[PDB]
Amino acid sequence: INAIRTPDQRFSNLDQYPFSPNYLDDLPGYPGLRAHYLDEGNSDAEDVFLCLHGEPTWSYLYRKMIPVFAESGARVIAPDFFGFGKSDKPVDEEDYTFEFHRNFLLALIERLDLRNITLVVQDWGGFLGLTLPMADPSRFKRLIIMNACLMTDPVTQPAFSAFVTQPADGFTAWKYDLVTPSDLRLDQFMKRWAPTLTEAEASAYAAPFPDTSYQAGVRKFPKMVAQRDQACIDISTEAISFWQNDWNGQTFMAIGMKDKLLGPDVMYPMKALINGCPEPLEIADAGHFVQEFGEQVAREALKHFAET
Repeated sequence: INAIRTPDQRFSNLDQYPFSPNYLDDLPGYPGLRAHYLDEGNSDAEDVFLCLHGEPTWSYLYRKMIPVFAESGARVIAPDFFGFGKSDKPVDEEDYTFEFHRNFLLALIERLDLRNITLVVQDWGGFLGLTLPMADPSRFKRLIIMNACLMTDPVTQPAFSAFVTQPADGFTAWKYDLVTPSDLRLDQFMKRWAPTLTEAEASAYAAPFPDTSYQAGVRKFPKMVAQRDQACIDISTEAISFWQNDWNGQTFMAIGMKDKLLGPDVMYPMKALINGCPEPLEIADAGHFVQEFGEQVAREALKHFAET
């Protein structure tokens, strides 16, 4: 597995990321690759919030949510996918697959022996994260879901495929923005798709990527939304049955109402598939990256769980 590592100095000037690095080595199926994860709050806590990022972000996306979860007395784990953040980065797009990313998550959960998990998901964090509990249901207790769905086939859930082609300024534009430029500047991309970001914050999304050779993982993600392999279809379809029939944990859903990708059109169908999912918190002004209203969401989720 040909991979490269982002030099440490890229992360020297980060804004509002005071969180210390932790690393995992020799995960099964990932020889030679080192993964970065945050591990915050009481290490001996009973509850763990497992926060999974998506495209084209990293654990930085959860910077506003982590302190809220930590202050409630829980442990918080926020891994960077291989190809992202401070994790090692395979150089060939062909190495990135649904299974590559999924099995990594499973290996990390097992290695850290995470239990009493509150799964917190958005975007690819959800497409992958939502398929984890069925593999080891006894480890998972709660779900916080922000703009996410399952990557099933278009016949099974047309809502989880339609967004790919309409509106033009939605996933079509998103994918175009990510896969076409020779010089992909994620600070500019993130300022576009998360317009509340300051330049300091936006710069943190470019930090992992000195140049295009570090971005194979970034390029591959949208191609996997557009073209879903058989493993992805199968696993995502199995997950539907889990959420509908097997899940009996507590759920909190938050929707970025202005999201052109995975807004109400996608999230209401998703709500219906999750047994016991309450009415969603509708954030009227939020877009795809619901986490930029992250403090609010984390605080409201905690209240909801404490209240029921």
